[PDB]
Amino acid sequence: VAVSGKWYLKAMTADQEVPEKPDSVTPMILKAQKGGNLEAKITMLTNGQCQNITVVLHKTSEPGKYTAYEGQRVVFIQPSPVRDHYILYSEGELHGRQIRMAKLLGRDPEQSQEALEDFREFSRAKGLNQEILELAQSETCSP
Amino acid sequence: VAVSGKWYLKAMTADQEVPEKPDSVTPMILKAQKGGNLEAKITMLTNGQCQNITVVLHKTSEPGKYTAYEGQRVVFIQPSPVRDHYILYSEGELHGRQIRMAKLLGRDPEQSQEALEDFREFSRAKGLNQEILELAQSETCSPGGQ
Amino acid sequence: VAVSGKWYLKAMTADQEVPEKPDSVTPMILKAQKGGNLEAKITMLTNGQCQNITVVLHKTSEPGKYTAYEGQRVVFIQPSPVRDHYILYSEGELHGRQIRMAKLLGRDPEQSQEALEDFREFSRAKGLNQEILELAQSETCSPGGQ
Repeated sequence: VAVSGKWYLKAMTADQEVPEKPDSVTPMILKAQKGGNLEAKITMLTNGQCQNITVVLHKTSEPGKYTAYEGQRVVFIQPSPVRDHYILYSEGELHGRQIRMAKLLGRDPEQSQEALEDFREFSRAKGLNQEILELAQSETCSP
Repeated sequence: VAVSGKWYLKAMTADQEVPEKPDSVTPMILKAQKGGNLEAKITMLTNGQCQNITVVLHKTSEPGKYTAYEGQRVVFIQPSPVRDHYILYSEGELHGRQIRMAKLLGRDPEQSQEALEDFREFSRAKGLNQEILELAQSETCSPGGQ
Repeated sequence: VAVSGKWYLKAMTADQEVPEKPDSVTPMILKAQKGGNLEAKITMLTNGQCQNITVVLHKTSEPGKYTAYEGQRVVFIQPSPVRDHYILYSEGELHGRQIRMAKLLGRDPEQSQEALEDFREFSRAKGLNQEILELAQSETCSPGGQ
């Protein structure tokens, strides 16, 4: 598993308004599990509160394709042309609503203009035309 | 050395009041060199601008004892009782002035109450009896408009 | 000519403490003149005041070597190994003092870590071991109370 380890969630976009937008994010850890599954852990600062999220990504028979939220969501993990970056694209149900999302992951926290421009091209091609939000980063989350 | 690698500068105090009042700091990198020397690199955000500092720490014959600034300053690298923390203590010339400083380093950015309480005792004992500054942390420093 | 046009002064270092350190800078314009000379125009914000500088760089017979400040300074202009960046290194008199400086120029205002790391190697090799200041960028400069 190459996608294993420490990642920075640097940018996100979607097909719908996301009012669930964080104020800061901790690094994302993807832990490789039995049977090719991935456990994603991240902490988000939303409304003064540090919310710790854990999402298990269930491996399918298609490489790079995962399910989550008990099948209500399909997540595609694709490499960026730009080094040290990966793109998540997801479809299906989140919090009752049905939303398509893209997330830009990087090994490094440093902003990459090149990775962002590529993330824009990818996203707008998939018909995600909302704003691209580049997320504030913090190694820890403080109320 | 054990001290090699990535550190968070989590707290600092001094004998004077330092004009170096950062708004955030990047991690401190101590890079091992030929002959047991250390290159200390850190970046500080001050008023929209990034101060990229590099200090070569010249190994002496005394473990934990280093010089810097052409012998004009002495730096003691001392382990904390508390796990994954170190204390830097320094005496001599910095930017022309005489100043003594203590800095608390940790492998993790999470503040440790135990490490901080010990760093307070260390500081008060050494006559670095000003306020202890806990620094804002950022993995990067970017100037305004860059 | 290669150096002509719009630059961002992104980083600066020196061999002496520069107390006259800028808080913000406008872009540097290098205009090519008759006979291979260069007119450098920049505005710097220093303690609420705008320094509108025009420096004529007088071409010599040595490629990349210029004099300026009515002969009080010699300026070496080299490309950076890193793309879309240039390095100025200068020796001589500034504000009634002897001081050696390096300046990192870029076509883009966005930080390049590669250009900065290279600028450090270049500077430390010329014995400029002070902090590398990465400058805040502004299209305009306005004095306090204007």
